[PDB]
Amino acid sequence: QVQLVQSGSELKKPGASVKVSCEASGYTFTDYAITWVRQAPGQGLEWMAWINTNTGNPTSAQGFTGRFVFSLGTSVNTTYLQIRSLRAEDTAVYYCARLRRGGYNNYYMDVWGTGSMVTVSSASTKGPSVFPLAPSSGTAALGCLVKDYFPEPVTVSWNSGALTSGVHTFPAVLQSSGLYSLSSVVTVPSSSLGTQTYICNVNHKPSNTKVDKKVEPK
Amino acid sequence: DIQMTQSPSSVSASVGDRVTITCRASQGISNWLAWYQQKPGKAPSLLIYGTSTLHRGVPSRFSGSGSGTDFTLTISSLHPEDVATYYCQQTNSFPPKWPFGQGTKVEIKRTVAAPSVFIFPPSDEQLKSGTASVVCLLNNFYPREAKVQWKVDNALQSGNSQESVTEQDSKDSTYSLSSTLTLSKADYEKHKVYACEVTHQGLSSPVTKSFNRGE
Amino acid sequence: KNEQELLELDKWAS
Repeated sequence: QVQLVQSGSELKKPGASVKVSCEASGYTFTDYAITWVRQAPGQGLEWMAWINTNTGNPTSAQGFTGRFVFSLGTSVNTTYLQIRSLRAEDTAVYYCARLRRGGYNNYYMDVWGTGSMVTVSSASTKGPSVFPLAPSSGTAALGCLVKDYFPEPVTVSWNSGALTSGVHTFPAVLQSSGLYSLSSVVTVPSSSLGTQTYICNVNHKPSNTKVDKKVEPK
Repeated sequence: DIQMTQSPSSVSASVGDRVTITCRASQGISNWLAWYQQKPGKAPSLLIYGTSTLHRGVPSRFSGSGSGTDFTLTISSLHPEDVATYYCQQTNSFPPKWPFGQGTKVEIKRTVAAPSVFIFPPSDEQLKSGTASVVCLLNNFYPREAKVQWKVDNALQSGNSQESVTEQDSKDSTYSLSSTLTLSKADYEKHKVYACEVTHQGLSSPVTKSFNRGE
Repeated sequence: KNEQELLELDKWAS
């Protein structure tokens, strides 16, 4: 049960501030330090800072001081990260991880949180429209088109997670409209298309949008 | 300032191959180095710390060696589940300089597999909103390189389609691709035949999937 | 159990 849980995806205007959380579960939060790592879309990892879960003094790389505030709250089992003056370069996934000390300059992260995606834009959140990719063509293909949403991310599951084999959920694509669009597809027995129902469950937390679209032959 | 030079930036090797990834430090930080694995759409995980010690649960194919400024990561046999991007990192305490390697993208070389091609007409719900999306699906093929050409009433299309590719499957080492032709309802209803032509090394001759409106 | 304190000590290694 040893995991780190982080806050969700956020949309913030340039010049605004975002505060993401990281809660320790399955272990003593104050036994180990917590470090933060950043990853811009399509880019590598970039270390940010580590914070003493007992005292609270952070230790950050040069580029992550002042504008970035690492803090510990009344809660024993949370540390927090705040970006102020959010700029276009801050758009990235921010990872929480537990910091280990194998020795002097032998520091390594053994447990990683799932990450919090932060998008910086003056635009408002927009939920996707879900359309069926109906099977028409010894197997058949079908899917869901998740179109015109902002910001990332979108999660897609089939039959409430019961259908995983043969599932391909493609990476999101940025359209000329500035909105994202992606398609989720699954291959199923061609003889089951009239007897077994297939529903895709699209979820977009930033806009608080949940959709269940049934995919059946026209 | 300090920085980790990681090479190769990417590597393609067959199943069971020996894969070697190196990370050079522009200056001496310490004799200790950590390796991380990030699978597609997933958070990084610890492979090796202390330049040689495997984190629990990591298979023994993963090896770590080095000292001073030169370190290497060795994969004895390239398993299909090893598809990932790997990062090195050293951690200096007094100055807070923990540079990451720029990353190495590990993909697999398998036998050629031709794509299964499916074409999906737009839904009536979408057309009711004024837009038409026609999707051409290439399923479970290798290698990634492939040409998808949209033809509407036999007229080659350009500038109105977009492609999306999954990362290499961790079981079959074959990819998937979706090409979406986006048109206005008025332009969609102006033509009858919609097709995508798929050219791929696994196909002896180009494959075309088409449909006429209505059904 | 007392691993964090060593991290702050490593900084004074000059």
